[PDB]
Amino acid sequence: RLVIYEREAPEGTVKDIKEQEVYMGEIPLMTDNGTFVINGTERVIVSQLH
Amino acid sequence: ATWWIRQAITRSIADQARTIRIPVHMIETINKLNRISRQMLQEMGREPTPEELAERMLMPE
Amino acid sequence: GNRRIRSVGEMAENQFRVGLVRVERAVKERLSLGDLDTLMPQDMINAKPI
Repeated sequence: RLVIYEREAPEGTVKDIKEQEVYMGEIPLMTDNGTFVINGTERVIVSQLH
Repeated sequence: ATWWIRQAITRSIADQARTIRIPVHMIETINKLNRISRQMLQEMGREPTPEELAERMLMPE
Repeated sequence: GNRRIRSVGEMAENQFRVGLVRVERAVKERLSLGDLDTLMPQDMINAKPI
């Protein structure tokens, strides 16, 4: 949602255009067994302890 | 001077800034491609096909 | 008790966050000069960066 507030407000918007679901990135998905397929190859992300 | 100074910078960057020197027309072409991939990246939802930028661009593609 | 366990979900959350800060500079940057109703929340937010 893009809102533009009127210059020297009381704050109110001239126009707000709502862009329907803009695509940003493809986030990887986890297998039913908990591995990811990065490039055609099964991969595990090890838990870290800090 | 802004025009002259700005002219010298760009003309210099184009000329000596690459390890393989490229003619000026080559540089402008490349940037033109980056621009289309920008709009077309999210515009297409995946990203433009290798031949996609070809039709948007004038040349043999 | 001072040793915490991460795992894939948390790491990806941090990584996706980084995409959002580096697109942020862009969003402000475009909203810097923007014409009113021409641009929309698409021409600004990119994909490759996020």
